[PDB]
Amino acid sequence: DMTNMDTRTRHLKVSNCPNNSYALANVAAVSPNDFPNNIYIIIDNLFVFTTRHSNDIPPGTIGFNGNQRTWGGWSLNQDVQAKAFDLFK
Amino acid sequence: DMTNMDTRTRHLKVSNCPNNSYALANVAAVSPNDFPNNIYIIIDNLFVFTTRHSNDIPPGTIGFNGNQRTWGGWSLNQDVQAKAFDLFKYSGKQSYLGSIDIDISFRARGKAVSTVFDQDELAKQFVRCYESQIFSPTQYLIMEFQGHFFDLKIRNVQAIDLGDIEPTSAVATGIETKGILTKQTQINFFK
Amino acid sequence: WYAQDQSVALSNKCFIKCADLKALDGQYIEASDIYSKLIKSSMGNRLSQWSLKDYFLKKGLCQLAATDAVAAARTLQEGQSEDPNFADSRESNFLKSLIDAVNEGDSEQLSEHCKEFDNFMRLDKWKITILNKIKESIQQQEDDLL
Repeated sequence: DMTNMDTRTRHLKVSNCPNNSYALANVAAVSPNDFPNNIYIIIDNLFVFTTRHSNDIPPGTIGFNGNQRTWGGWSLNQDVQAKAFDLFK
Repeated sequence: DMTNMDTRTRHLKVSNCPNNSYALANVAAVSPNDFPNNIYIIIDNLFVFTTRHSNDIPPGTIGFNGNQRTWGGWSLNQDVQAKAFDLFKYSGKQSYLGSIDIDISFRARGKAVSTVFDQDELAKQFVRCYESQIFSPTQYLIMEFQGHFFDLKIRNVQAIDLGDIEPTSAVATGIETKGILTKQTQINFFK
Repeated sequence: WYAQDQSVALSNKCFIKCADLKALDGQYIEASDIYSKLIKSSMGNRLSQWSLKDYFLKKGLCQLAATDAVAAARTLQEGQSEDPNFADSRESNFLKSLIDAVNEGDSEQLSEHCKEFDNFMRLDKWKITILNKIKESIQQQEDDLL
């Protein structure tokens, strides 16, 4: 249910993926304080990913794998903008 | 701030780097007891590095990554003499970098790509990762860009003072020339 | 105890067994140290030449299993300069090739060198394990590359 969610923009650091399983799932691992669970979030208004709660990632940081960085051309510790996404609208 | 600090020589044994972050910081990982943080230290009166505190390195040992050790020609578990390095007193006036040439190579030859990279982005990220550090020619370092690991070898360094509108110092290739990285340094990237 | 009795050869055999098991057990540094002891004890003896020729190699291999490529190069240089037989031996060339391959991080080149070495001098299970851990260490470095 995507009807209600905080859409405020957040600046998050790109860091190494926590482990191979998270990279395989291809889901943006975020802390519970960052965003709700199982919602679509857009990044840079171009890159959309599904959020999953992860206690290993501190609030204010976003995890990515190598392929996502290749798609976005991002380096480690780079700052990116994240917002809530609504494809249906 | 080198106005007040000891310059005694310390014998430290070279060990493995604790983690990739320190290696990517271009810093010598030393214990907090060994040396304060963010201060220049010269080893063998040749190799200058910035100290960074690390809890995985016991006192009496100095941590280096692979490229820095290769540049230093050091073996694991080998003693090296480190001293406090005062660039201001050493070079006197030529304490800044007027031009710096860096040869960039793929750390993984099999991961080469044909895309055209812009050297300005490389300069920006290199400065971001290694701002305010003493650099000398022929220095090997590791830098990660767009998920790709690159080996960077400084080709030549030109040392100038703060105030020379016209660069009068010849582009020097020797290790003797040293300068602190600044946003105004003219950075060139070669293959 | 054999060393305490001045029985060089029995102590050397026991140390070979100990170093072999230690390297197979994950203790590469200790195995290399025992190989250095074997090298020092066997130096100057005409009967143990080949043993030395292998010793150096094995030691280097252990130092390369510990990711200490510089130490392997030091061992190779020491062996080349100290023992003329080892300098021209195929083992010395193989160790140099392995050191170069680890330096360039070319696992396939290491495999090719291993096959070339096997083609003329058959490898044993000890070497198989050491080089397998070395190749897996290159793969781990590739994991660290990401």
